[PDB]
Parts: sequence; C-alpha cells; structure tokens
Amino acid sequence: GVEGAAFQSRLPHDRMTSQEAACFPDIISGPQQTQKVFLFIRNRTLQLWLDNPKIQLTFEATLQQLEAPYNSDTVLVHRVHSYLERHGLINFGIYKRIKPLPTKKTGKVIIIGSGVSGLAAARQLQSFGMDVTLLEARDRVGGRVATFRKGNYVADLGAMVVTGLGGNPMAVVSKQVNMELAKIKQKCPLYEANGQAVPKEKDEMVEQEFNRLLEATSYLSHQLDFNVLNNKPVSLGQALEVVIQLQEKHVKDEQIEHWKKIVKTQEELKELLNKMVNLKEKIKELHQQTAEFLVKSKHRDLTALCKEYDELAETQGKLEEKLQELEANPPSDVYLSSRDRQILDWHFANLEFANATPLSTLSLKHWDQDDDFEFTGSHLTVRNGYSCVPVALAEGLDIKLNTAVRQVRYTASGCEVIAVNTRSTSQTFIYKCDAVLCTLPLGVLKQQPPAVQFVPPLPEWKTSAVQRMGFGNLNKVVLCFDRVFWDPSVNLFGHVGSTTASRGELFLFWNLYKAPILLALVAGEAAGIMENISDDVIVGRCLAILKGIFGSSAVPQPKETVVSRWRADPWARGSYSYVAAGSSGNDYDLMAQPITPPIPRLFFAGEHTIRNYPATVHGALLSGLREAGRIADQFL
Ligand SMILES: Cc1cc2c(cc1C)N(C[C@H](O)[C@H](O)[C@H](O)COP(=O)(O)OP(=O)(O)OC[C@H]1O[C@@H](n3cnc4c(N)ncnc43)[C@H](O)[C@@H]1O)CNC(=O)NC(=O)C[C@@H](c1ccccc1)C[C@@H](O)N2
Repeated sequence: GVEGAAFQSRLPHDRMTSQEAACFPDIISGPQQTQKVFLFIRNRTLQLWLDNPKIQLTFEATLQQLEAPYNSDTVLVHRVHSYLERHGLINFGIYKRIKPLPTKKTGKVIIIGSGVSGLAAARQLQSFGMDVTLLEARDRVGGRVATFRKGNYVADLGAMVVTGLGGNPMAVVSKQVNMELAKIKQKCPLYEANGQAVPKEKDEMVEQEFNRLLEATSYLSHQLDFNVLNNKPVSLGQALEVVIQLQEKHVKDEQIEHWKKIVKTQEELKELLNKMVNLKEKIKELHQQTAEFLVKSKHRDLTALCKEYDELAETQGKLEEKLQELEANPPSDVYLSSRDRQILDWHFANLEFANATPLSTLSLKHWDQDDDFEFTGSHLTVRNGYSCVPVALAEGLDIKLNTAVRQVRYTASGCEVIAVNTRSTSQTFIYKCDAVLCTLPLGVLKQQPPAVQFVPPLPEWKTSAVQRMGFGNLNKVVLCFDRVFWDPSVNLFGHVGSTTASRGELFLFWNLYKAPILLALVAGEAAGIMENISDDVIVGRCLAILKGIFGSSAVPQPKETVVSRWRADPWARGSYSYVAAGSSGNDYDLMAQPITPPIPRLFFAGEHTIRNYPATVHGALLSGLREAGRIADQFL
C-alpha cells in the first residue's frame, strides 16, 4: 500500500535517504520510534499525491486525510510536506492549484532552453512564487522532444520511448498529460541485406553469442580490471574485439587438436597396413610348404599365422572406423561466417543505437554505470506523440521563443543574459536577473567555437568535464504511406547491413503509430555521415530495403517523409550524452554542480547533469526538479 509509494518515488520504504538525514537531523539523531513515524508520514503523503496527481496536494489536505495517530502531530507533518514539495516529489508537473499564486514574486531566474528540464524547473520555480522567464532559440518548446504532426500522421523525431513506469516520474506526467502509451512487442525479426529473413536457429544463436561476448567484456572490466592499457582507457569496442579474437583462437586451437588426432590415427593405419603386408608375405611363404609329421607341423603354424592375421584385420577395421568417426565429427572451421558476423554487427548496431555512439568511444568501465537505476515494467512508445508532454508543461509560462542566448554574465551582484532574435539578428535583448539556470545541451556547451560565452569564463573543472563527456548522435527517417504493408503483429524489424563500418545504416524499423508510419533508425558511425545525404536519397535507400523485404510491388511510394539531422541541428548538436572512455559518472555530478563567483548564481540542469538517469527524458525532468529545489533553497 504505502510501501509502493516510496518505491514509485525512487526511495526505500523502510530507510531514510542521506538528503532526509540532512534535512531532519533531529530525527536520525533521535529515537527510532520518531524515525518510523517520519517514514510513515512521508510514504503516506507520497501515496496521497500519486493516487490523484491531477490536483495539488496541500498541507491541509495531507493533515485531513491522515490516519488517526499521525494527524495529531501537525508540525512534523508540515515539515515532511514542505520537504517533499520543495524537492519535487509531491507537487510537480501539471496540476490544478487549490489556491492561486501570490501576485508578488520574490526572485528573478532566467532559464536557458525550453526542453523538459527547463520546463520542469520553470514550473517548479513558478509554483514557489518566483519570477521565471524561459529563453528558447527554436520556434517551439520540447527541445530534443520533437514530434512531426501533419494530417493524420504523428511521428516522434527525438525521444519516443518511456522506459518502464515503476519508479519513473513520467508515470505521473503521463497521468497528468493523458499520454497515450503503448507497450512494445518484443519480437524483432531480422532480415538480411538480400531481403530473406534470418531463420530463428541462427537468430537465437547469434543473440546468445552477442550476450556472451558482452558479459565477457564486463568480466574483463570488473574482476580482471582490464581498464587501462598502454596508458589509454579501453573502449567497449576494444574489449569486444579482444573477446572475439580470444574465441577465434579457441576455434583454431580445437581445429588443430582435431587435425592432430586425425593425423596420428592415419599414421597408425599406415603402419598397420605395412605390418599386414609383411605377414601376408610370411603366410604367402609358408603356404608353399615323419614327412607326414612335418606337414602336420607346417599346417599347425600356418593356422597360427592366419589367426594372427585375423587379429590384425579386426584391429584394422576398428581403427578404420575410429578414423571415419573423426572424419565425420569435426569442430567448427570458423567462429563466425560472413552472415554470422553481419547478424552480430546488427546486434552491435543496436547497442550503438542505445548509447547513441560508436562502441569504440564508450568507456568500458562505466558505459552502463546507470543500469542499477533502470525502472521496472515493459518499455512503451508514445502513440499520442511525445511533444504532448512539453507543450502541456509550457502552459502558463513566460516563454520567449526565437530568442537565442549568446552571452551569460554572472557576478556577485546579479546576472545578465544577452540574446538575439533568430528571425532578425539585428534586434538584441538583454535580461537582468538574480539567477540563471542553464539547460543548454552538452553539444552546445562542447562547441569549440562557443555559441554562448560565459563571463567570467567557466572554471577549469567544469570545462574539463564538458570536454571529457561524450555527446552522441542518432537519427530517424519517418515514412508515411497510405496502406500498411508490414506485419502489424510486430513493432520492430531489423535490417542486417553488409559491412561492419555501416552496420548502423537503416538497421532498425519501428511500427508504433496509428497511421501507416514506418520509422527507420540511423545509428553509430552512419548517424553523422548520412546527415550529409539528401532526403530523397535516404528515402530511396529505405524504400530499397523495404522492397527487398516485402516485394517491389508491395511497397508504395511514400506520401510524406521527414529526416532528422540532430548533429547538424545547432540547438542540439547530437542526440544525447554517453560515458566516453575518459569520463565517468562523477563528471555528470560535476555538470550538476553550480558556479559561485558569496552565493551561487549559475545553475545547471539537463540530460547531462543527472548521474543516475542520463540520456533520458525522465533524467531531464528529475534534474529540472532538483535544480528548482536548489535555487529555491538559496533564494527563499
Ligand atoms: C533522437 C533522440 C532520440 C531519443 C532521445 C534523443 C534523441 C535526440 N532521447 C534524448 C532525450 O530527448 C533527452 O535526454 C531529453 O530530451 C533531454 O532534455 P533537455 O532539456 O536536457 O535537452 P533539450 O535539448 O531537450 O533542451 C535544451 C533547450 O535549449 C534550447 N537551446 C539550445 N541552444 C540554445 C541557445 N543559445 N539559447 C536558448 N536556447 C537554446 C534548445 O533548443 C532546447 O530547446 C531520449 N530520451 C528517452 O528517455 N527515451 C528515448 O527513448 C530516447 C532515447 C533513449 C535514451 C535512453 C534510454 C532509452 C531510450 C532513444 C531515442 O529513440 N529517443
């Protein structure tokens, strides 16, 4: 009951977090009975909020709906409600407020960017009674949540998956926004480059082998600490190649051992043939041979020699059959045939899709450092279109679109941000404020010739983090037809490319929309390069693959098409972050850390600042809530 509320809030139901210990020292340093009371009040407040997340949960309502023993202690109930409200656990997203906001606002914060992190933080700060204004360069909210919508067609070009609702804040937001989520059928038939499907024996074998290889790299990293070699950090791709070479060595070793067994039995057979020839000569001899006594004795010893040859003939046959057994039971000649390796490269391209980067750039030690925090439940797609979330979040906010920030100024007295109009650069705007929250993408912050200048410049630790972390790329191609010509029973199907270099070109197709829309991914090394190809040609290659799969007559010419180019998009410069070889999750922590020129003035949220949930919409959401809590603590 109330135990599940804490789980859904990413918290232990029977323990106190470090943060709670900090904010409630009299309770941890006090008797355990008071701790259990505190924990029940917290869990029950969370449950009240999650049972009905469309209305604000007030201190008064919590007191009223609390059970007999606990509704008496109003001071501790208030402390708990205030703590939860400040940190974005009970009053976040879009809810109807019971009492309108005060007219006098007690602080001025400029938020750079109108993505999920910016909008979440802005909504929180506005709830807290501060003056919030969002500056966004695009002509739309959402940032890397971007939904193409035309006629009946709806298709996401940025984020498109919610990754299990157990513990996921998106759950709440879904209920608040009326997101139409649909779980993903995990059936993904692979089709070779010729167009014929991969039979399931081969599909299953290669998937098993891929998982074994990945687990092998993990064993290399953590138990054997095969982490830095020749004064360079090992990439995941490096360790994968190491593992594959080890298995190929095992293959040729077992091959050579079998070869040697065969050769020794061949030599045994040869010397037995020779010995047999010799005794055939000796019986040949003795056959041409008291005289009756002598013929008795010569018949005697020819009997002897013939039974000896019989022994040898039995042995000849026995070893001939051992030879035949080993001629007919050889082990594998190679570890992976060409088609085997192409299917393995498809699985590698799936990993490169997931991490938005080629495997040769991921930190072997830390590429999956966030796995312990993954939510429970099936993965789902957004049928309504993910853009519903940010635009719902935008309602009632002071958001100036087409306003590109180019200089941010922070000093011990105040803050200046300077922006230009994307529509007519001539006109310039200057905003003074008390604090600046920067949700600029890590790609924008990485821009070697800076799009945005910081005055004073950002410190060495922050810039070093910005350069160490990885910022990947991933692209989508949307095709909109008039008739569904694929299997509706399947949400995904793979295309196995020809070469390792281009394994990620149009390797995965999604069918996740009510209209007849197919969505093709471009991952790894192909993702950046093919941004330089025109839409007509990329669509021609998509159509060629689909014709090979379904029949040249079966697939029509598409009515509508859209191609993302996220690395060239100047407001993103890639898809999302990843743990590059030199980096670690500490770097994410350093991205979240704020800057003081005294009190802090420049704050940081976004997908690249949450250690435990990076590269995700919900990561951006949680980081927005967290930075809003921090700023409110500092200025209220
Ligand atoms: C193409 C693509 C696809 C996906 C994902 C990205 C992309 C690019 N993600 C990434 C996700 O969107 C981001 O993690 C999230 O949206 C981050 O939100 P942020 O607020 O931190 O970053 P934004 O870019 O959205 O907002 C920054 C704002 O600042 C604006 N801006 C830039 N420069 C300036 C400037 N000078 N001045 C003012 N404003 C500026 C900019 O226009 C933008 O609006 C997805 N996030 C996600 O949860 N689930 C997904 O399935 C997507 C991916 C995924 C990731 C992890 C685990 C499972 C799945 C897989 C993919 O299919 N979904």
